[PDB]
Amino acid sequence: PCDSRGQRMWWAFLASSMVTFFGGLFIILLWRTLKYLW
Amino acid sequence: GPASFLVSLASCLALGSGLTACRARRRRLRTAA
Repeated sequence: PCDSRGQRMWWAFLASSMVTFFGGLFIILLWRTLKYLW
Repeated sequence: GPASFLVSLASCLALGSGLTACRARRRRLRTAA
């Protein structure tokens, strides 16, 4: 069939990309702080 | 997202380590030959 879009769930892709980027940043910063604080 | 990125990173690291190990023993164990 056609007309398969009743509503929008655009947040899923945006949430995935943002969580990937921010988790990478947070884990890198945590590694840096742990190295700083031994 | 993060799981696939970690899987790709682990695969790349494993491939690099394996290739380096293979080349290392190919080169040293046959230095005289």
